[PDB]
Amino acid sequence: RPSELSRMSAAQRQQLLEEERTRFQELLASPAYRASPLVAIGQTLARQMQLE
Amino acid sequence: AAHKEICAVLAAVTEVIRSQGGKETETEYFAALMTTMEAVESPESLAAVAYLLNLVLKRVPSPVLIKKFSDTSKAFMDIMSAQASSGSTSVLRWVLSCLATLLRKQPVTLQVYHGLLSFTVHPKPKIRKAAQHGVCSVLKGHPAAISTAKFCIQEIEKSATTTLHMLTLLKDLLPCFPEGLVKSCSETLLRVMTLSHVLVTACAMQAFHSLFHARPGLSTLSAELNAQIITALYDYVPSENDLQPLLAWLKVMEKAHINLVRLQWDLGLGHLPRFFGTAVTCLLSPHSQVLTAATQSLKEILKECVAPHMADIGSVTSSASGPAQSVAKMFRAVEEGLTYKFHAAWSSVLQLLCVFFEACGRQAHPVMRKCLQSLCDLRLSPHFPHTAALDQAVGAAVTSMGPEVVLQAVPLEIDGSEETLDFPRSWLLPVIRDHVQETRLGFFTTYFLPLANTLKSKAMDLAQAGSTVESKIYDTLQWQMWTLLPGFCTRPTDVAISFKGLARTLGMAISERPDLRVTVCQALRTLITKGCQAEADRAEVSRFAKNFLPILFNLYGQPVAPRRAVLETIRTYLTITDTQLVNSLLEKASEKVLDPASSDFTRLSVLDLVVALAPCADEAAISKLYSTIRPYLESKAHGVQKKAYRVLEEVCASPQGPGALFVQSHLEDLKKTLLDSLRSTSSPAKRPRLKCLLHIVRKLSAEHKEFITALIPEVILCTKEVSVGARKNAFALLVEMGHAFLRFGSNQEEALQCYLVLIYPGLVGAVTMVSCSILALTHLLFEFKGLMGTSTVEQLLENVCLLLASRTRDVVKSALGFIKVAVTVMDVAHLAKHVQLVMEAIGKLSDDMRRHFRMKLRNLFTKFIRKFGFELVKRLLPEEYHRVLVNIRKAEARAKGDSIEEILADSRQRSRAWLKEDEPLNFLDPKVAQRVLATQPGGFKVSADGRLIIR
Amino acid sequence: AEFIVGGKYKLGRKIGSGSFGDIYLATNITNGEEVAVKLESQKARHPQLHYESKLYKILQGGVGIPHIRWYGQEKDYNVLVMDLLGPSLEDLFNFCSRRFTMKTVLMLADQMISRIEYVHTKNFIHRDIKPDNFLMGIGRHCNKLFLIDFGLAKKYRDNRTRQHIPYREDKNLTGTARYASINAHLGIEQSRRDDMESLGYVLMYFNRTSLPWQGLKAATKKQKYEKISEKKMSTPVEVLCKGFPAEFAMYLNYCRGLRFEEAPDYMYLRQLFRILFRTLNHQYDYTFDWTMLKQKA
Amino acid sequence: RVRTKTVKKAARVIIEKYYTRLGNDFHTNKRVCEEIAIIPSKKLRNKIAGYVTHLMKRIQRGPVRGISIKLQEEERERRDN
RNA sequence: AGACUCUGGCAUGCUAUUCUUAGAGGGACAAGUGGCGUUCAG
Repeated sequence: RPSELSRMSAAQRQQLLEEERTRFQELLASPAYRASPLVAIGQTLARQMQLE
Repeated sequence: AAHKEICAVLAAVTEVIRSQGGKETETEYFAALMTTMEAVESPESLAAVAYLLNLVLKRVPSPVLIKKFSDTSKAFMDIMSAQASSGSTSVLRWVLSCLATLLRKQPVTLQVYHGLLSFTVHPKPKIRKAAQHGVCSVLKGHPAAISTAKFCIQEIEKSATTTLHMLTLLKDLLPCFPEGLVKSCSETLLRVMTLSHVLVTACAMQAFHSLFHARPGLSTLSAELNAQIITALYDYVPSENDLQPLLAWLKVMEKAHINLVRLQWDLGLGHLPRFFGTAVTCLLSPHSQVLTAATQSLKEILKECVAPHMADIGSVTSSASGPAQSVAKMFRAVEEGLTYKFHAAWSSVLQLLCVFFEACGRQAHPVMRKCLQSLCDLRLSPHFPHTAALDQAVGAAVTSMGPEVVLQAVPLEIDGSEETLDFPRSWLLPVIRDHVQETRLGFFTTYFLPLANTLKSKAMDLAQAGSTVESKIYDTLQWQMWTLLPGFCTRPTDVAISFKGLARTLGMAISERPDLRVTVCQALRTLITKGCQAEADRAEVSRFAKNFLPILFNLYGQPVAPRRAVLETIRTYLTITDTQLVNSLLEKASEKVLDPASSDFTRLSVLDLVVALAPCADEAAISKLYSTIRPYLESKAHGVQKKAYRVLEEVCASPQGPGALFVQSHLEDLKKTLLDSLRSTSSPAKRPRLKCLLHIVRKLSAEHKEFITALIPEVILCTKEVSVGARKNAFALLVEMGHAFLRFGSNQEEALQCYLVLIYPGLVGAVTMVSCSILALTHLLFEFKGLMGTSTVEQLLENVCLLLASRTRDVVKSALGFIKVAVTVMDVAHLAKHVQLVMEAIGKLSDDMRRHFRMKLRNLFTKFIRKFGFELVKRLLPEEYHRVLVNIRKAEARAKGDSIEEILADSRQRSRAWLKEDEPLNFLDPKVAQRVLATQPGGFKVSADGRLIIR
Repeated sequence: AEFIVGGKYKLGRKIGSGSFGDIYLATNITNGEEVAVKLESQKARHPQLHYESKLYKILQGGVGIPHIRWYGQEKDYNVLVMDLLGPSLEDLFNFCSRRFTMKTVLMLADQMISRIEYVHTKNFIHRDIKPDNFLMGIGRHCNKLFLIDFGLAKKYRDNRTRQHIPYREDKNLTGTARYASINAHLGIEQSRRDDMESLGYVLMYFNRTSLPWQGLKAATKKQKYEKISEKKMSTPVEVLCKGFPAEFAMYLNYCRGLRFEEAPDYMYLRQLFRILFRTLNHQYDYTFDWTMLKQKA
Repeated sequence: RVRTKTVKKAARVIIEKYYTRLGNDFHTNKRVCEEIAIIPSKKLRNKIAGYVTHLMKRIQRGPVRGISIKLQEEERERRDN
C-alpha cells in the first residue's frame, strides 16, 4: 500500500475512499468529536506520534 | 528642537490657536496688537506676530473682514510704508502674505491691490516671490485684472532682470485677463521678442504655453485673435536646429492650433496646412528630440483636432474647396515628407503616416493612392530598416479602407501566370491577413476565389510536371490568400448578402481540402466571434448552419486531422443556432451512440458531439439525453464515463435556460445519481465530475448539508488526485462549498467552523489522506483568511507541528506549505506567541528531511527573518541551521520582422546614408529614394550516411 | 532577539514610567547582572535625555547616586541604562497599609537630608522631589537611599563666580503641587530653601499619611494649584503637626524663613534630628517597617 | 518550459539544410527528424520536432520571396551535387 | 523565487504474454484553442 496515489491502482483507490468515508461517518457520529473537535484531534495526533 | 514639537507653530497653531477663546476666530488679538505694530521696530517680535497673523487669518472671519477692512488696509499700509522706509525682509514678507489673505477673502481695495502689486519688482527674492504668489492667489480666488495687466505692461515698457519677473507674473496670470488686455500684452510680448535675448524668449514662450494650455474662453481669447497671433508667431522659427526655443515654439503653436480648432474648427483646419508644412520641413533637423516632438505634436493634432470632424467634412477629392482642401493640402505636405531628402526620420514619418491612415483614410482615399505607390516603391530598396514600420503603415491604410482601394493603388502582380519567381509585392498578403477588419466580403469572393483557384490549379499542374520548387511556392501563395478569410470575416458590412456566395465553397473547402481546414474553421469561428451583432446576419448564419452541421459532424466523426479546432467551431457554432435542429441532431447522435454496430472511436466521437449538443437543446431533449446517459455513469470504460460526466457538467454549466430548468426539475435525481455513482468513478472521470458538482454547489438550497458532507472525502482525495486539472477543480469545489455554507446560516464564523469540523477528521487516519487534509486546510487558509478566527488557526498550526514530526515526505511537505501559508496570512502579533513552537518543530525535523526540503526551510527562514528579529531566529535554531541563516542574511545584504534570416538568427548614428553608383544619380527624379539606403549594404559532425549527429 | 540595547544587554519588561521616558528591566548577556532602562523617543516634545546624562555623570562618586552604566541611540530611541534599584518610598507606603512610625520617618528624614546635602554640594536643584522620586537600594545597598530623575533638574549656582540664577517671578509648576512650595506656587525662582520645604512636605506626608489638600478638585489645573496655594497660606504651621514632636514644626519654620543667597547649616539639622532620635531612645539598627513585615511575612 | 541552446542551434541548421522536406505539424516534423537526423535521444527528438514546428508556424506567415529564393538556392545546391 | 540529470500513469503492440512477470519499442512535444502581451519571448 504505497502512500503516493499516482502509482497505485484504482480499485484500491475505491477501497480507500470507502474506508475513509466510513471512518469519517463514525468519527462524525462520535460524541467525543462534538464538543471539543480540535482538542480531540490534538490528543489523537499526540498519541499517534508518540506511538511513532 | 522646538519647531518639530507638536505644541509648536508647525502643527497646533494651525489648528487650535485659531479657536481664540473657544470660537474661531476673533481679530481682537489683532485689534489688541496694533500697539506693537505702531512705534515699535523690534526684530523677531514684529515678524512673529506677523507670522501668527498670516497663519490665523485664513480661517474666514469674512463679515468682520468686510466691516473693518478699512482699518486693516490703513494699518497694513502704514506697516508697508514704514518697512519699505526701514528695509526689513521677514516682517515685510509675512505682512505681504497676510494682506494677500485679506485681499483674497474680500475704491480703496484697488489701492490695497496696487500696494500689494508694487512689491513684485522688489529685488529680494523672498519679498518678490511672496508678492507674486499673493497676487496670483488674489486673482485666482475679476475686476482687478485690468489694473494689474496695465501695471505689467507699463513695467515692461519702462525697462533688465525684472523683465523676467513680471514675465513670470504674465505666465501665471494670462488666463485671468480680458481680451483687449490680452491683445496688448501679446503686442508688448512680441515687442520684447524683437530683442535677441534668449531668457526673455524662453520665458515668454512659457507664458504663451501657460496662456494656450489653460484653454481660455471666448471672453479671454477670441478666434480672430488666435488666428492673428498664430500668423504673427510664424516670423521667428528660431533657425532650424536650436532645440531649446524651437521646442517651445512648436509646443505653443500646437496649443494655439488646438485652441483655435476648439473655438472654430474650420478656421483651425484651414490654418493647419502651413503648420504641417513647417513641421515637415523641421523634420529635416539633425536633432532627434525635435523630430520626436514634431511627430508627437502632429499626432496629437491629428487625433484630437482632425479625426472627430471628418464625418462633418466628408470625403475629399482632388477638387475640394472648404476644409477638405486644407486636409488634402496637409496630406500633400506629409506626402512630400516621404522623399529622399529625409532618409533618417522615415521611422517617425512612417509612424505619423500610419496614424494619418487610421484617422484619415475613409474620406481621404482619392488622393491617398500616390503616397501608397511611393511607399510601395520605398520597400524596393535593397536594404530597408523600416520594413516593419512600412508594413504597419500599409496595414493601417488597409484597416482604413480594405484591399480593394489598396489594390487599385498598388496592385498584386501575382495574377495568374508570372515569368520570374521574385514576387515584389508579396508582403501585401501578410499585411492583408493581419489588418483586414472592416471590409466587404464580396470583394474577397470576386477577387480571391478565381485567382486562388487558378494558382492552386497551376501549383498542382506544375507538381505533376516535375517542377517541385515552383509548385510549393504557388501552394504557399494559395494558402496565404486563403488565410485572408478570417480577416474578411472580422466585421463585414455585407455579410447578410455575400455569405450566400461562399456557403457551398466553404463547405467543399472544409470537406475535400484539408490543407485549408484549420484556417477555414478559424474563419468560421472568427466570423461568429465578432459577426453576429446584427440579426439578419445571424439568421443567414443559421440558414446555412442547417446545411453546415452534417458536414462538420462527418468531418469530426471520420477515422484517421484537426478534430479539436472543429470541436471548438462546433461549440460556438452550436451556441449560435436554433434549438429544434439541435434536438434533431441530438436524437440522431443518441441513436448513433445507442447503436451497438458502432466502433469505439466512432462512439467516442458521437459522444463528443453529444457533449457539444447538450447545452444547446431544450429541457425535454436534455431530460431524455440525461435519462439515456444516466446508466452510462457506471460503465467500466473510463472514456465512456468521462464523456458521461462531461455531458452532466455541460448540462449543468448553463446558469439560465433549459439546462437550469432541467437542474431545478431533477435536482433530487441528480443528487442520488451522483451519490450512487461516486463509488465507481474512474480516475480521468474525476476531472469533469467535480466541475459538475461545482455547477450544482453554486445554486444549492439550504436543505442539502448531507450531500455536501458526503461529497467532502471525494473532493479531498481529488485535491490529491493525479490530474492537475482534477486538483484545480477540487480546490475550486472546496472553496465553493465553503461559500455555500456561508449562505445557510446567519453567523459566517460559526458556519465556517462547522465546515472545518466537517473536514477536520482527515488529520486522523491514513498517511495519504492526512496529507490530503493538510493540503485542503492549506488551500482554505488562503481564502477565508481571518474569517474562521486566527486562534483556531493557531490550534490548527499546532496540530501541523505534530504533523511536522511525520516520517513520510508528503505529510512534511504539506505541513511546510501550511506553515508558509500561515506565516503569509495570519498576524505577526499572534505569530510572535507561536514562533517558538512552530520553529522548534522545524528545528528537530531530521537530517534527511532538512537536506531534501532545503528550499522550503530556506524560504521559511527568510520569511521569519523578514518578519522578526534575526537574533531571535539565531537564538532558537540549533547550530547547523545558523550557517544557512547567515547566508540568508548575506542574501538580504545583496538584495539592496518575418523574414527567414531574421527569425533564423543566433540570438549621430542613425543619420548615416549610403548612395549607390548604372545610370547617373538624378536627385530630382521622383524614384531616387530607392537608390539611397538607410543601413549598411552587403557545426555538427556529419555521419557516413549523411545524417547529422545531435548531442 | 526582538531588541538588543548596547550590543550586550537583553531587554525585559516595563517596571515604570519616568518623567521623560519609560523604565524597563534588562539583563546583561555578558556577566548576568541586572540593569534598569530609561528609554525615550528621538522625536518627542522634550529631548532632555542628554542633559540627564550630564547630570548623572556630574553626580557620580558620592552616596545616594546610582553609578552610570551606558547611554546611546537605538534606531528610533535614545536609551540611558543605569544600575538596578528597588522600589520607591510610595511603594513601601502602599505595602505598609498606610502607616509610618517615628523611627522609620527619622531614618527617612536623615537619608533625605543627606541626599539634599549631596545634591546642593554638587551645585544643582531637584524641583521635583516626591516619594516616588527617591528609590531604595538592592543587595548590600539595602540600607541606602538613592536619588534619581534629573529630568527637571537645573543649575542654581555657579562654580567660579558664586552667582545664583537671577530671581524672576511667574514660573510654571514643573513638579507636583502636593509637595510644591509656596514660593514655587507663586512663581518665585526655586532655590535650596524651597527644596527642603519640599523635604518638610514629604516628611509630613510620611508622618500624617494624608494631606488636607490631597485630592482637591477645582475648575482646572491652574485653579487647583492656586486653591492649594491659598489654603496652604491659610494653614498654620503648628496645626500640621498636632500630637507630634515640635522638631518638624520648627524645621518648617526654619526652612520657611531662609533667604535666597544664604547657606543653611545642614549640620545643625542633622544634629537636631539625631538629638531627637537619641532622646526617644532608639538606635540606628535599620529595622524599618517594610523590613520587619518581611521577616514577619 | 524553456529551450536549451543546442536545440535551437540544431533546429536552425536543420532548417537551413532541409527546409524543403519539412511539413507543418508535429507528426511530419518528428518523422523527418527520425529519418534525417541521427538524434539518439527521443526526448531531444521530441524537443527538436516541437521547436521546428514552432519555426514552421512562424515562417510561412511571412513574405514568399525569401522562402522562394531559399527554394531555388537549395535546389541549386542539390543539383550541384 | 531549483529553468541540473534520470524518470512514472496508458499500452489487449514485439520478445520467453489480454490477469502476474522483465528486456526492448511507442506515447507528450506546451502539441491544440481563446484571451493578455514590445505582437516576439512569455
